[PDB]
Amino acid sequence: LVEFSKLPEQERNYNLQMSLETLKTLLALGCHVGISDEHAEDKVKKMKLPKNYQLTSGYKPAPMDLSFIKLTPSQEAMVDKLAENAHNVWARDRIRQGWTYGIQQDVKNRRNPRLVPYTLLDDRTKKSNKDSLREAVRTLLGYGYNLEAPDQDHAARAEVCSGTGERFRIFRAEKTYAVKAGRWYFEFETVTAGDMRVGWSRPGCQPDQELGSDERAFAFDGFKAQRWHQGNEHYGRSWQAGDVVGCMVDMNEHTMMFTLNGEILLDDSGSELAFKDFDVGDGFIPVCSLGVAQVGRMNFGKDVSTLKYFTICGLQEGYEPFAVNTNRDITMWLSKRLPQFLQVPSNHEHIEVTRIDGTIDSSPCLKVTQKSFGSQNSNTDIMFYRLSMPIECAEVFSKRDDYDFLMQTSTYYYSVRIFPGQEPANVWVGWITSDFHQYDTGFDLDRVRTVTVTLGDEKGKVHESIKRSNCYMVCAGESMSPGQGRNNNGLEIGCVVDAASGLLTFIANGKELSTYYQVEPSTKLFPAVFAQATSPNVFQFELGRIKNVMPLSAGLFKSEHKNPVPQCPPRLHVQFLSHVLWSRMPNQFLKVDVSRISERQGWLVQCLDPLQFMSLHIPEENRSVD
Amino acid sequence: PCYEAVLPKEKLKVEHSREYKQERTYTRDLLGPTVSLTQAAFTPIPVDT
Amino acid sequence: ATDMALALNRYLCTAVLPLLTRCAPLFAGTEHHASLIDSLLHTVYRLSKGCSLTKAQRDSIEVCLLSICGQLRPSMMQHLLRRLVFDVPLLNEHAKMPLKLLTNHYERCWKYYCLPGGWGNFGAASEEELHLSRKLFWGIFDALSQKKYEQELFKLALPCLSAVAGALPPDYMESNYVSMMEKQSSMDSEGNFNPQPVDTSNITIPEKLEYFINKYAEHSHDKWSMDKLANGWIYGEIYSDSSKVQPLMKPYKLLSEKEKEIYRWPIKESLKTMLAWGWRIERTREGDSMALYNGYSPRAIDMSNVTLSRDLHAMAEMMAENYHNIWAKKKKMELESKGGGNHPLLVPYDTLTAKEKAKDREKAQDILKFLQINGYAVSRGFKDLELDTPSIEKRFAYSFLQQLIRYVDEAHQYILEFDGGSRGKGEHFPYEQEIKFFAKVVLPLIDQYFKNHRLYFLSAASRPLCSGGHASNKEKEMVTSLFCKLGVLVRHRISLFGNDATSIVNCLHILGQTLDARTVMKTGLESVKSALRAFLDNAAEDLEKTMENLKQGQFTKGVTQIINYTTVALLPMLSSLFEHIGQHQFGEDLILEDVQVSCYRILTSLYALGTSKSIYVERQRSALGECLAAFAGAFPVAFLETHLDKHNIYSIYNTKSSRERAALSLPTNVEDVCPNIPSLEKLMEEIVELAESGIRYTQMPHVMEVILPMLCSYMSRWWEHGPENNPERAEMCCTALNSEHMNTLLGNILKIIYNNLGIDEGAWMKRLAVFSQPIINKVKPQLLKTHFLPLMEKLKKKAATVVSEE
Ligand SMILES: Nc1ncnc2c1ncn2[C@@H]1O[C@H](COP(=O)(O)OP(=O)(O)OP(=O)(O)O)[C@@H](O)[C@H]1O
Repeated sequence: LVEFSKLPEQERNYNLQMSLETLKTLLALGCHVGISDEHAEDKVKKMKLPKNYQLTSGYKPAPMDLSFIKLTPSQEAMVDKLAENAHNVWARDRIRQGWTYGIQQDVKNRRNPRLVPYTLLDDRTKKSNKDSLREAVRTLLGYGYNLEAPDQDHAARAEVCSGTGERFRIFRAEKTYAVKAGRWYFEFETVTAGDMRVGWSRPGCQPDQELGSDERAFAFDGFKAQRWHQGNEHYGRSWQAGDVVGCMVDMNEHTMMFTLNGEILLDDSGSELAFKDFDVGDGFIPVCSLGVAQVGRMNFGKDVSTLKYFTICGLQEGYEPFAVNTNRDITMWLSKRLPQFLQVPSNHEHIEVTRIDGTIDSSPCLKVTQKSFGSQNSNTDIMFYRLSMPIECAEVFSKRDDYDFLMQTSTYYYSVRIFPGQEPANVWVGWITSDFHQYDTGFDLDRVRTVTVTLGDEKGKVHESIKRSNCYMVCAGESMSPGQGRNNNGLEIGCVVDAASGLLTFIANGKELSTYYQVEPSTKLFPAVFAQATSPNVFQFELGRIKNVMPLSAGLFKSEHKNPVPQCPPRLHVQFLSHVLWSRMPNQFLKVDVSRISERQGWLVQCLDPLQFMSLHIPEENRSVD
Repeated sequence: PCYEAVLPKEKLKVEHSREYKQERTYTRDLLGPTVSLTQAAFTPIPVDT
Repeated sequence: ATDMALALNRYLCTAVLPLLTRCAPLFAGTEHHASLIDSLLHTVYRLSKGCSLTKAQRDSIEVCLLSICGQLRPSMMQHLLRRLVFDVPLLNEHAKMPLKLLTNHYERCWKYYCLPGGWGNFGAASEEELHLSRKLFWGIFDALSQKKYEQELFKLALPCLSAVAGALPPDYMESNYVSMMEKQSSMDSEGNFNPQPVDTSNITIPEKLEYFINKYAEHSHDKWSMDKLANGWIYGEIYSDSSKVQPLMKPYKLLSEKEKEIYRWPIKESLKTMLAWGWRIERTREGDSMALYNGYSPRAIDMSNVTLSRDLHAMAEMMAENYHNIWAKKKKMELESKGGGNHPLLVPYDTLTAKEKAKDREKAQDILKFLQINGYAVSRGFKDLELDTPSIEKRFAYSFLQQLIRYVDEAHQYILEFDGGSRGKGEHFPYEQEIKFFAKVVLPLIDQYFKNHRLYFLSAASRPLCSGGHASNKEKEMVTSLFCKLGVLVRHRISLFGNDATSIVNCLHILGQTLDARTVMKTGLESVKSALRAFLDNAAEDLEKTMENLKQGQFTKGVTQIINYTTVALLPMLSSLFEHIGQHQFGEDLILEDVQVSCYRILTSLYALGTSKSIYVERQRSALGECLAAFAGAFPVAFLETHLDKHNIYSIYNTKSSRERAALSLPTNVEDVCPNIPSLEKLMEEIVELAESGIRYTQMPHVMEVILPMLCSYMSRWWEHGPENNPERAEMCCTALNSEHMNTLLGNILKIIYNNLGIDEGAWMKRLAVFSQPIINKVKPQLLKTHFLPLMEKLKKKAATVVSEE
C-alpha cells in the first residue's frame, strides 16, 4: 500500500519479473496468446474504487472489469499448473539459499514446513496463491488477449513404481497340499481393485511368470474380466474393492468355476466352466498374484463359518473348503524378492555352460555362451555368474617357479577370457561374497554396496579404518586402458587372491592393474563375472595357474591343498543370479506389542515370548535356510 | 530430532520393518509390490524459461 | 510362347502349386524363413501377372496364393503388400485376385493394425505397414471413384476398402515424415525390376574418414592374405600361377598406392553411398583417437562375434540391397550389350532368398561392424522437424469423414438436379457413374466403417474404449453433420432410391447409434447444431403431415409417398435415434427449448397415429409402438405426470419463460401441452379396467401394441428419479413413480397376456415381453419370488396346449 518510490524496489522488481516469467511460463506450457484488438482491451473500463478499497499512500487500486471474464476448465487447470510451477520456483530458490523441510518452522536452522511437493502443500496457502494467480491471468484474459490453453493430453503411467526386478508377487499353497481328486473350494477377498489374479496352479508353477501366461496356472483376472491358462480370453466381469471371489475346482469332471460375491461368472457363451478339459497333472493348489499396490486375502476355509459365500455357492454343489479337515494352518509360499545364485539349468533359454577338460597345453575351463543370440526374443540384459565354491581368507593376518615357495604360499589364481567380439566394457571380473544379492539391469562399479568401520581411541584419533563390501571386481574395458579391437587375441583378466593377507589384485595381459582390494580375515570370496552378452560366445573361466601362484582348486579343496596341478572337480560349477525361487512364510511370528506410552516416555516395543526355528546351513554357499 | 521428518499429513508410528506379522491366516493381508516413495525427496524442478 | 515356357507353366500349375496349396498349413510358424517366403510370394504374384496362362492356370495360382497368404504371419507379407499397393489401384483385369487377397489379409489380421498392442505373439504394425495400408486405401478409393462401373470389380473393391478402413486405426496420425530416400528400384511402371543405385558422384568423403578407409583396407588385405595362405598361395617374390605364388601377400605398407585403390575403392563407394542417404558417421573420440596417438603374418580383426543393433541392421540391409542393385544394373547393361539373355539373379533384393543375399549382407554388415569396432557411429542424419501429432487434420478418420461428407453433398446436388429435370429429355442424367459409385460404394463403406469403429467415436473422457481411441470433438461434429446430411438426402426419396433406401436407412441407423449429442451440442459448429435441430423439426413436420393425411384419406401420389416414407424410413430412424439417446442419457444434453417443442409435436403425432382407429395405420401400429417406446425412454420431461412438472429443471415451462412460450405455439399450460395423452393415473385405470373386462387382442389392440410399451419404457426411464429412490430431497422429485407402480403394471401385463393366451396368439406377446424385460429387472427379487407364480403357471398350463402361442 505504497507507491513504487518508497516501496522496496527489490520487492517491486520481484513483482515485475515474476509476472514476466509468469507470462513466459504461460507460453512455455503451450498456451496460445492472441490479442483480439487493442481497442478491445481499451473498451472495457477500469474501476476507480471508493475509499474503502482505496489504500492510504495513493497507489490507486484500479481493477478492470473482471465480472464478465469466465475461464474454460483447461484455462483453470492452466492456472493450477502455473501456481504449482511458481511454488516449485520458490522452493528451489529457498533450497539454493539453504532452507530445508522441517515439521515446524525454525529460522535459526533455516527450516520451513512449506518445502514439500505441491500436492502435499496446505490448502489455504496453495489456494490463496492460486486465486491471486487466477485474478492475475484473468486480468490479461479480459484485456482483449484470448489465452487458448492447450488441450489436456491423458497419459497412462500403468501405476508401476516397484523394484526393478519385481512387478507382481505370487502367493500359493504348499506343493504337498496338491489335490489330485475331489471337489475343492476357497475364497479370495480383494481389499483393492486392480492387477490381481486368482486360481489354481500346478506345483511346477514359476514365481516370476504371470499367472496363466503359461500352462502351469489356471487363473481369473478380474481387473480386465479375463481368464488365463495359455494366453487370455474374455470371461466374467470385474470386481471392486471388498469383493470376494470363490474358486471351485472339480478334479473328477476336470472343471473350474469362479463366483463373484456368490454369483457364478460366465464366459462369452452361457458356460459356467472357466476351464473344462485338463489333466490331473500332479494336482492343483490355490494361488493368487498381486501387482503394484494391491492387497488380497486368501481364505482356505479352515473355519467354515468364516467363508462369506460358500453357503450361497459351493456348499450344496458338493465342493469342500480347501482346509476342511486340517488341524494346523496351511503353509504359505510366496515369490522370493531377493535373487539367489543357483546352477544354470541344462534347459535354460539363453545361458549355456560348457565344461572343458584341461589338456597338457590348456587348463580346465568353463565356457559361458548364449543359446538365443543371433535370433529374435533374445534377452540383452546383464547376467551375474559366479563359481559355486568360495576361497576363504586366513583367519588371522600376518604382519618354473620354486616348489617350496609354491607349497608354502597361500596365493591362488584364476582367469577370465573374454572372447574376441565380446565387448570388454560389458564384462566385469573379480570376486563377490555370499551377501551379494543386487540384481540391477544397469550395473556399474560405483554403486556396489560398501561401508567403512572406523575405530578410534578415547581421544578420537583414528587408529584403524576397515573398508567392507560384497563386490570386489574390475571392468575389462577399463582394465584394457588402451582401446583396440580385442580380436587379435581374446582378452584375459587374471584374478590373484592372497588369502594370508587378504589382498586382491588383477592382471590385464601380463601387466598388473592399479586396482586392488584389501579384505577382512575369514572373508569368503566367490569368483564372479558380470556380463552383458554382445556375442554368442560370452566368456570363459580358466582354472589355470601362473608363476608362484597356486591354482583355484588348491584353495577351494582341502584334499588338493598341496597339489599345484590345476583341477576342475565336478563339485565346482557355474551359478547365476536368478529370481525363480519361492520363500516359505513362517507359520508363527514373534508377538511384538508396540504402543505410545506418553509424550514423555515415547514408544514402547515389547517382546517376551520365545520363538525359535531350526536353520540348515550349506557350507559351500555360506548361506542358511529354514 | 527424528520426529521432525514426519510429513505434514502423516502421523508418526512405530511399526514392523517387514510386511507380514503375527495375525490370523485368513485375515492376513497379502501385499504386492509397493510404489517408490517419490514424495520422500522433494526436488523442485521448475519449467525452464 | 516358347514350348519350354508353356510346359513349365503346365508343370507348375498342375503339380507344384496344388502341392503347396495342400501343404499350406505347414506355412504357419515358419517365421525364420522370411526371405524364402518372400521369394515364393513375389515369384507367384509375378507369375500370376502374365499373358501365356490359361484360366485354369490363373485359378490355380489364385488358390495357391490365397491359401499360403491366409496362413502366413502378417509381418511376412509387407513386401507383397508393397507390390499390391503399386499394382492394385490400376484396377485392371489382373487386379481381382489382388483385391481378394488384400480383403482376406486385412480381415484376418485387422487386430495386427488396429489395436495398439496388436496380436500378442505377432505384434503390432511398424507404422510403415500402416502408411502402406492408408496409401492402398486412398489409391483404391480414388481409382474406384474415377472408374466406370463394373459389377465384379466393384463387388470385389468394396470389401477390400472396407477391410483396410477397419484395419487402420481411426486415430492413425499420418507420419508427415515420408520414407526418406525410399528406393524406387523395386517399384517401376514399366517392367518388374529396374536397378537404380544411389548416386555417389558429387559426394566427397570427409578427410576425417581417411584413417578408417586405410584401416579397413588393411583389414581387407589381411583377410585376403589369410584366405590365400589357406588355399595355399605361396608368397610371391615373383608371380607364378602354375606354382600358386602370389606377390600380394606383402604388407599393405609395401603395397603400392596405385595398387591400394583396389581395396580402397569399394570402401570409398560404400562410404559415399552411406553419406548420400544422409546418414551421419561420427567418431567416438577416445578410442580411435588414441589408436592414432599410438615375413608377413596374416592377422586380421575377427568381427564374427561383434553384433549390431536393429537400426544398424536395417542400415546393413539397405546397403546390401544397394549392392545388389549396383550389380544388377551392371549385369543388365552387359546383357543388353550382348543383345539378349537374362540372368536368374536379375531380380529384386526382396525376391532374392538367403543364399544369394548372403554375400551382399556380409559386405554391409562387415563395413558397419568395422565402423563400430573402430569407434565410428552411424545413424540417421534426418530428424523429424516437427511432430505435428495433436493436429487432428492428419488423423485418418478426419480426412475420411471429410471425403464422405463431400460425396454426400455432391450426391445431394445430383438428386436435386435429377428431381428438377426428371421429365426432361435427359432420362439418363449425366451423373450416372457418380450416383452409382455413391450408391454402391459410399453408403456400404460408411455402414461397415461405423459398425467397426462405433466405440471410437462414442468415446469421450468416459470409460468406453479406455485403451486407445477418443475421437476428437471436430470428428464427432463431422459424424453428426454426416447423419444430418444423409437424413435430409433420404427425405422423400425412397421412391427414387428403391433398393438403395435400405442402405441409406441402415447408414442413418448406425450413424445415429454412433452420434455424440452431448459433446456436439456443448462444443460444435453452429451450422451442425442447426442441422440437427432442423432434422428433428423436419421429422416432426413429416409426422404431422402424415397425421393430417390420415384424416384426409379414406379415399385411397403425395399421399402414398408420404405414408410409405414415414413407415419405411422415419419410424426406424426415430426409433434407433431415441433408443440411443435414452441409453446414453443424451436427452438432457440435446432435447431442450426448440428441440423440446419439436419433440412435443413428435410425441403428439406419434400418439395420435398409434391410437388412430384406421385400417391404414392398422398394419403399421407396431412400428409406431417401438418408436413411441423409444421416445418415452429418451424424452427428458415427465410428460405423463404433468401435474408436478414444475419440478423439472429441463422443462420449457420452467426455463424458456412465458414471453417466449407465447411466442412459440404452446398452450401456456402443462396439462394442455399434450391434451390427447392421458395422465399416468388414467392410463393405469384403463389398464386395470382391461384384463378384467377380458378384452381380446383384436377387440382393441392399440393398448398392448403401443400404449403398454410406452408405459414400460416410461417406468424404466423415470423410476430412478422416483421418491423411493430419493428419500433425500423428497417432494422435489420430478415424478411420483414407485416400485408399486412398477409391479402393478407388470401384474396387469401378466393378466392381459394370460387372458389372451387361449386365442389371438400372434407375436405381439413376445414383442410385449421384450418391452417388459427391462421392467422385470428393477422389481425387487424378494417379491419377484412368489411373483413368478403366474409366470410359471401360464408358461405351461395355458401355453402348452393344442393352440400354438408366443
Ligand atoms: N501474497 C504475496 N504475493 C506476492 N509477494 C508476497 C506476498 N506476501 C509477501 N510477499 C513478498 O514476498 C517476500 C516475503 O515473502 P515470501 O513468501 O516470498 O518469503 P520467503 O523468504 O520466500 O519465505 P520462507 O522463509 O518461507 O522461505 C517479501 O518481499 C514480500 O513483500
